Amino acid sequence: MQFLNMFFFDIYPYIAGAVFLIGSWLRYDYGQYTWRAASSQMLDRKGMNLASNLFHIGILGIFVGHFFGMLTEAWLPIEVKQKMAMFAGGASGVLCLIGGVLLLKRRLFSPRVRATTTGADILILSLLVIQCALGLLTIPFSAQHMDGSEMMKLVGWAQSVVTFHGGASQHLDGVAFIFRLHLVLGMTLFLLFPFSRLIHIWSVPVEYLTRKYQLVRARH
Amino acid sequence: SKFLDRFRYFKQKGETFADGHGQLLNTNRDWEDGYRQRWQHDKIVRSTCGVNCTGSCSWKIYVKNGLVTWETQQTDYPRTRPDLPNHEPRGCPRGASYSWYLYSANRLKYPMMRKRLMKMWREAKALHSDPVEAWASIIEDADKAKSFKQARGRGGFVRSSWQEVNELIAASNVYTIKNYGPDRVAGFSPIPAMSMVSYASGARYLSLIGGTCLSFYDWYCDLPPASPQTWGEQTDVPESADWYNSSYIIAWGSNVPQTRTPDAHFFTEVRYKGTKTVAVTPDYAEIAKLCDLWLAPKQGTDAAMALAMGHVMLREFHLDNPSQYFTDYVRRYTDMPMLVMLEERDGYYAAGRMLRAADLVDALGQENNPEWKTVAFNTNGEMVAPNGSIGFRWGEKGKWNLEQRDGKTGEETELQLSLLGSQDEIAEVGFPYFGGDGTEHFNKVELENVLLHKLPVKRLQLADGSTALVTTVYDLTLANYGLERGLNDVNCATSYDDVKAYTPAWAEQITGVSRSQIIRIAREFADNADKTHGRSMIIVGAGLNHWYHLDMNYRGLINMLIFCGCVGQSGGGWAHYVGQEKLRPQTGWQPLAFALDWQRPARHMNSTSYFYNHSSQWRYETVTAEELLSPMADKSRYTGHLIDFNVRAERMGWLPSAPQLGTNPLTIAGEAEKAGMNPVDYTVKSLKEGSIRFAAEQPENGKNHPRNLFIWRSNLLGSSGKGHEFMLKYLLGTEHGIQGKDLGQQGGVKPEEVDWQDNGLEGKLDLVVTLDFRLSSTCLYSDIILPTATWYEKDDMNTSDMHPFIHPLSAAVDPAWEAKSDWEIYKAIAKKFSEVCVGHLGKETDIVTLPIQHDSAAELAQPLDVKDWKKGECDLIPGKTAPHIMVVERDYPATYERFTSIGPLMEKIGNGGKGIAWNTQSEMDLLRKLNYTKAEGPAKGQPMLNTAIDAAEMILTLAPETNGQVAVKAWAALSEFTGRDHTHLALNKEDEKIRFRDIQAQPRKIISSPTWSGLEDEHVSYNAGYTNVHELIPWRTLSGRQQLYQDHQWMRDFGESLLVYRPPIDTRSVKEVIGQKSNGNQEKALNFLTPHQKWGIHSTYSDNLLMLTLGRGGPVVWLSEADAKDLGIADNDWIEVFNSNGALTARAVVSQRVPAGMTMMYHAQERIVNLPGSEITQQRGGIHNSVTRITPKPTHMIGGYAHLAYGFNYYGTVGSNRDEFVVVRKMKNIDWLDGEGNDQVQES
Amino acid sequence: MKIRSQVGMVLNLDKCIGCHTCSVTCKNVWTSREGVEYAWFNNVETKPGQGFPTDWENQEKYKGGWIRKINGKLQPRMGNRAMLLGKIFANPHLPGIDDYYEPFDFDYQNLHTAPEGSKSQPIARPRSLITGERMAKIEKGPNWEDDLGGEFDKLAKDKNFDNIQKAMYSQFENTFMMYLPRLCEHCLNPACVATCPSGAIYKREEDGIVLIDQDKCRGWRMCITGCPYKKIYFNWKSGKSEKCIFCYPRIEAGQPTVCSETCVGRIRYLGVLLYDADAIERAASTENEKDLYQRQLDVFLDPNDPKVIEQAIKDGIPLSVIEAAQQSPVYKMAMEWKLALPLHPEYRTLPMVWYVPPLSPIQSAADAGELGSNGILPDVESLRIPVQYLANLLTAGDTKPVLRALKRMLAMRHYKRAETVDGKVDTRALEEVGLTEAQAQEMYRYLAIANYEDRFVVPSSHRELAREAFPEKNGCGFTFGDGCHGSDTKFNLFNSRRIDAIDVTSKTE
Ligand code: HEM
Ligand code: SF4
Ligand code: SF4
Ligand code: SF4
Ligand code: F3S
Ligand SMILES: [Mo+6]
Repeated sequence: MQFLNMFFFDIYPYIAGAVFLIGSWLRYDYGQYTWRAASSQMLDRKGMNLASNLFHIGILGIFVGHFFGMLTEAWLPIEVKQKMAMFAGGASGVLCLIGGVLLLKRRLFSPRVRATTTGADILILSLLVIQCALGLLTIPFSAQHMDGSEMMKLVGWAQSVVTFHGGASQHLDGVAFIFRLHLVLGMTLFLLFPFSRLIHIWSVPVEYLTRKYQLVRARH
Repeated sequence: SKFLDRFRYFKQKGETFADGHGQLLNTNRDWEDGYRQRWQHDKIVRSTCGVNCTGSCSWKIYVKNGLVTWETQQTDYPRTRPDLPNHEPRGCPRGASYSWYLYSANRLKYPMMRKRLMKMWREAKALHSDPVEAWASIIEDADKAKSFKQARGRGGFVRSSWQEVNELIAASNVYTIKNYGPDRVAGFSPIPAMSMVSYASGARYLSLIGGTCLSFYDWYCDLPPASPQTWGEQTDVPESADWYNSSYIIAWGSNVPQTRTPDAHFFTEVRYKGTKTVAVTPDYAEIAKLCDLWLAPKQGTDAAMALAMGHVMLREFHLDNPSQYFTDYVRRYTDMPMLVMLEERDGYYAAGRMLRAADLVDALGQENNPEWKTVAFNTNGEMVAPNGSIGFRWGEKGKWNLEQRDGKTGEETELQLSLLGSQDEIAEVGFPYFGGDGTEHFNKVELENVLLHKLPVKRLQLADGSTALVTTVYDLTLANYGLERGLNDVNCATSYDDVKAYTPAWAEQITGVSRSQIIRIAREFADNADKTHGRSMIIVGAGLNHWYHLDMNYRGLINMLIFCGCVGQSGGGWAHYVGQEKLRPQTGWQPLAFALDWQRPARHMNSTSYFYNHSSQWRYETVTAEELLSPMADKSRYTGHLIDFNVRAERMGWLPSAPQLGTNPLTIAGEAEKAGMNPVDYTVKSLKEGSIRFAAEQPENGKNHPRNLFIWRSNLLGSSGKGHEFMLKYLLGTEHGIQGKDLGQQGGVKPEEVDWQDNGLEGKLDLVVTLDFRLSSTCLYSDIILPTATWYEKDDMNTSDMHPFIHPLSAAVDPAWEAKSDWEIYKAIAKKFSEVCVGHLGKETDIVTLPIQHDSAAELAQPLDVKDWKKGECDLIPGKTAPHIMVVERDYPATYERFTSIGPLMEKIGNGGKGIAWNTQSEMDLLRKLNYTKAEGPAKGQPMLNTAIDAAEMILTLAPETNGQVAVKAWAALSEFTGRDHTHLALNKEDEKIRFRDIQAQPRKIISSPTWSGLEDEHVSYNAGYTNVHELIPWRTLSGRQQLYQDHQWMRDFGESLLVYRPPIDTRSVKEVIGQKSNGNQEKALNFLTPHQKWGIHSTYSDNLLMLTLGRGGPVVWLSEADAKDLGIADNDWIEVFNSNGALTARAVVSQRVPAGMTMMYHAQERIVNLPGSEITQQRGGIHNSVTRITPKPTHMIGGYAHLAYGFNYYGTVGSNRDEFVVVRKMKNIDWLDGEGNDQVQES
Repeated sequence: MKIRSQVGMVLNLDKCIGCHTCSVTCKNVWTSREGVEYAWFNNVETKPGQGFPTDWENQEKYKGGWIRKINGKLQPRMGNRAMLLGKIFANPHLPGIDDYYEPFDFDYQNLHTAPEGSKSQPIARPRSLITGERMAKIEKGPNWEDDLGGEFDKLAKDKNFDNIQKAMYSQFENTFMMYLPRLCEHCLNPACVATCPSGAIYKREEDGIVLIDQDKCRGWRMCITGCPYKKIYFNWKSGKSEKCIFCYPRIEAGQPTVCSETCVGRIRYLGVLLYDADAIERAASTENEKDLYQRQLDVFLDPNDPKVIEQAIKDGIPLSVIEAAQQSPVYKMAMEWKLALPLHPEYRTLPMVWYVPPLSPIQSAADAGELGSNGILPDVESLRIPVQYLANLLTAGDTKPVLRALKRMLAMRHYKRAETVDGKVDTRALEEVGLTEAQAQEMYRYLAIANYEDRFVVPSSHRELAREAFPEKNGCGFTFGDGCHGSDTKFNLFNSRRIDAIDVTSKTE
């Protein structure tokens, strides 16, 4: 168990982190034509409006909470961040899960979507739904330690992982098992990221907000 | 690194523009190579479409990755004069989608055979080492023959091999020829102009073995009998570029933009030159979109509008204000001044035959063929036999021309037109009128069945002491039209508003077209013609030519053009466009296609009579002859079933027969030898005695039906074949969807020339072999399917009526999988046949019947009336009162050697056509060098015919259209007849020799030839009849001029000596089936029209996904909104259309442009795609020809009479079909009959 | 003032025979792949009708093109930058596959493999190219309404029937139809380029062709809504959008587009147009949409003006391009004769593919009528195609330019007829519409005779300028996969070099 604990929380994090980065770079340089969102909306618009929005607005809330949550004193003691994460993040998570579930019911049972889908699209979406379900499931476990004791552990781990500080696994001494599953499945998603449709995330079109409307390319 | 490039974000931004609205970027664009490499290709090869469309468009075939990927039109056609637009790019949507077929899911890759047939074949070969005898063991067993014939069209095809199928085919051919006769083997292939050598392949094999070659021009109803009637020419029309020389055009029943797509620009562009255009279509057709005026007469009533228009023209441009141009034109170029004899009736006279030199005492000084020379009055009241009549063509030389001269003194005369002002008395002549008959669907105008008119006449002293009254065709014509000339004729018009025998008011009632419109266009058309000296044109198509009375529709249009002197003038005349019948290098191709280089004659047959007979469509006839007779004819002189008239036609040598005799024609000689008589005499003696009979008399006896049929470049069973259900039943012997009862079942009257039996003979064909590149409807019902090469995988040539260029078909890549070109397929069959026949057929003697031929001296058969020898009205004289009885030697073991070499007859006898012949030795010497020669064997020393290219080179070197050397010799030959030099028409191109490889580089314009009446010149466009009018070469008609008056007995008694309005006929095919099998939904009778579709050429391309995707995804039928709403039919609902002949299923296209009363199922969408089961037959839904049936017309069976003599595709019965009516209804149950459990049910 | 050039296209609807050859050739070459089998870069629609995709001209439903705000600034009807971004997770206006049609195929092999002993003739039923499942029935296609196929009340929903009392056209005698072949407009103010979040769409500087960079496109599928002509098609398989590429691989060497060279009716004209890129926004944002047509004409430059020529050179336009621009049929039809009009100028994109309105048979009248100013030939007032309809299609509802074009065409006809039939010179119709004898003669040369060299005057895109054609000539096409194409920086992870480049630098300078 100590062996697994070290593999999964000291080693695996760097394997998935290295594969995530080099896998993204390499697919960007040698697979531009494969770098797309892979929309399926046109093949079946039904329910996509509600489903995709729910899922995306939701998962993006979580992602913001997780980001500023674990990677960032007086006005923001861990206990206050925990509460925000539980209510704000829990709400986003419920929106995400519903959307995710709807998108999956569509991908599996909408004849046109199912017929033209790829294995990865089913796998990745499935793992996200499960990850989001696990996530919400940690809420009742964090609810047993409203002082932010668990959160302090998870955040200790995350921060020592990203600053390449060994022993990160220690920070997790005794956290509720559920959190372990969530961390592992969540990291796995990073490992599968460069080989899935998830690469669209790298392309969030922020430059658009400030770009001139007409583009003209000179001879080249 | 594309990743690192991003960081150059800032460095890649250049200048902004439009005040910050735009940004110029200097970023990478290499990705653009992606589309560039798709366009890039290996090479381009020139080829064209071997399909029947008249397009004849040269394409660029792109090969990429060693495969055919797409095509774009060639644009390098030799450019036309500077004042004319050029032809490029031509092409159409169908042609653009052909590449699809090469590797598509419907490509035929291997020879296929019906499983049941294969199993019996292999088991028979295990008991019979000889294949002929293995076949016999199968075919002679009733149960074996039936197990595979009823398997036809019911799956079970298995992959075979060329070795297997070739032996079975050869075995079957040998056996059939040996036991029944060569003419029991037949082949059907259409329009050779689209792929000359491909057609020639099967035709050559068949000709050498004595098989019958079936016609197509008449069968498809593209033949306008009116042309052979008026000009004695099958069909000759001006080229499309000539439309640009016209200043007034009427598109009458011709959907130019949809059916003549590559030439449409000439029509849309000439408009910019000031030319006015008028569209005449019942529906708002595509053609209407391009005209200045849209006239919509009720479908089938067109002749009425023509007559009315002709009326005004005569009144205003011939009578009231005589046009100097029109007057001289009809005087010198029509039979108007010719004299017609009046026949005594009871209180009135009837127009009889034309006066002949022979009727006058002096015979007018005519000793040669005086009974074949027409007569007229010169302006000094003298009688005369003018040059040009068909009498001066044969038995003499120098006077067969249109120089206005006296055929006796050789001096110039001036023919007078009307006797008015020189009459001895006014006689009353009865003119037939049918404008009051017809069904309830067309308006009628009651008058009298016989209209008496006052005609000026002159009494003459005949050469037999009798006295008779005569008058001009001209007077008879103005009377027939209803022109009041001062005799106070009660049946003549007092004004255009006078409802009478041919007025604008009269026509308005029949057609529904405002009289004022009829009058305005009539004037304008004639005014323009007068101003420009004939530059008025009428483009007509199947919209008019596919009706039962097509001749009336046509003569109506023709008369208008003649009255305005438009025929023979560039920019004017009759522009008939239908199928691609113009194979220009004719006399170069004929000897190749029918083996005239080895044996003469071949066995040609007119397909309409052939299928009417063998598919037993006659046993269901509803139309009788008596109901078509003139009211002025002795109805008792014309009793019998319509087929009876055909049989009589056959024995009188007017039409061909197939099979010919009731006995194997290879055994006749061996019997003439034991009788001490030569073959010909023994057969005539036997015919009289009745020991030998014409096969037509007993088609169901078991030995007079065809047994082996080859189908290639055709989709007969499916598409083409009228009476689809009848073919399935009597020719194939499979399930059929016929709904009605036959004569025997309705207790009708049996024919008087043909045996009758209550249970018709079924499944007559023993073996059906189809060659194709796609599994068509015909293949689906065949026994053996042979994978043929697509147009992009073989060499061949193509020509057309639309332009003067001859270009090729070329193999871009070798035929895929196991496919072979038609030429190689038939050569291999010929090769296996030559082996297999050893011991069964040797050097045989064949007795062949050949009907009397037009353009041969024999055309002068029966000059004054009709005598049937079997009725003892005359002796049996082959070549005059009966067909010629020819002797032909056949060397069956040498078939292959003959097939692959140009025979000796081209050297021994020469070459020729259309009444002329010439020496062609020089050409054969040239050919020995281009094709190399046989090193040994039966054909040692003769030029070779191994490849399709050698065959093509044969055609080019022999034809006058492609070899200036031959062109001059040909014009020289003609010059002997006319006494006028015509060589000047080709001297300036005598050095011209079109080569196959040169046309692969660039299409070449052909050479002016006597085979045609238009010229290939740099200053004047090709215009039909141009030579007749400008070179004074007479039309091959009784009078040598354009014949307005048809004086043949049958023509007169069937009321068609002069044109007259004839309402659509009643096929009585709806009232006996309507309601009989209700499904709950309403039913209604509608006129069923089948114009040619936009998503295919006939059925070709119909299965092409691109066409199916741009169309409606499969078989569909157009209905007017009103008819659809009445029947509860919504757009795209499944409907069923049916009648006595069968049923079809399809989806509806509801549209406003379709006038109530008519429905349109664009021709051919066939039987293989998206068709559910029929609720009427419980079988797979049928096709558009499941509801049609062949019904012949006697006037089309006339032979042995000048312009009305036979010729392959020149004359014969036609397969008209626009008169048909059907029952339409919304379908209820939609069962697919495929065990997929995926059926539907339509509501209400 | 920044001069740029582009090869524009003019289609003479008067000569269009509605044959679709143009659509087939494009399909065979560019869109036969799975993913775009339903896409028809070039498609021809019969009007009245709703087109393909269904009712694409309805901008209130589809949200295509530009709108001019109250402050005068331009904005995509789709919404501004943030509005558009807010719709990215699910484009609310995106057309579905059913708005085009469900691509289908047939089971031909059943005709081949049907087992012996079948109880009915075998047949080939339809199957979906999207699902592979049996299709019970084909209910739609890209050219479903061809030749007035459908009930009038259905076809008449045509957005162009707005403001027209259309009842009279449901009567058989007043029936009318015309053909509208269309492709991408390659606009001067493209909405697609403005509505793409990743900036993957651009207008090439040298020839004005607008492309979707297949490398850079991210599949945000917003551009489809942006294009008011609905000429951008989503490739459902690749996940990226594709569209008419104006056959640049051919145009680049001076060849006409495939749909231009293959046009059977000889109605397409290709010619250069010089334009002021600096005037684009100004012209596209004019207040009255009825002025957009003329405002665009004002953005076009006169190729024979030495002021324009001199500026063109200064701005980089190749000499051969300037020469082509001086013999441009497109310039003659759009600027001189005023025969060609833009397609839906009200979308404010400044379309570069224009049209000559069609003539039509005369309307149904009480009697055969009588001669008019043009003799037996028709007067513009007798034409059966309602001019208001043509105006809604080409001139934002203004009938003036449509009538001027139609009338001038008829004028040419009247004049030419006097000449070829009567043999006289009658300029009465010309003077009436302001055409000189020479202009009419030149109109006739181009429209009627239409020699190949006159319909297509395409200059080279000069791929040698600002690039290195020599090494390209030597190594292009060897697609072994060097992994260095597509980027300007030489470093690459696979430690390789370009096959079509010279990496051994000259040391002699
Ligand atoms: C490797 C990446 C991830 C890590 C390290 C991670 C870590 C965590 C932690 C430590 C918590 C509990 C917070 C506390 O201690 O109070 C949590 C909760 C949660 N996570 Fe994640 N997570 C990851 C990815 C994801 C993803 C991809 C999803 C969406 C499918 C997700 C959805 C949730 C939800 C719904 C909750 C519960 C409510 C909340 O805290 O907002 N997580 N995650
Ligand atoms: S099918 Fe006929 S008209 Fe069409 S491109 Fe081929 S040859 Fe030309
Ligand atoms: S027509 Fe072409 S350039 Fe214009 S907006 Fe649409 S896709 Fe863009
Ligand atoms: S090819 Fe030309 S004439 Fe035919 S539909 Fe296309 S644009 Fe019209
Ligand atoms: S919005 Fe842009 S990302 Fe692609 S799908 Fe359209 S070009
Ligand atoms: Mo035909």
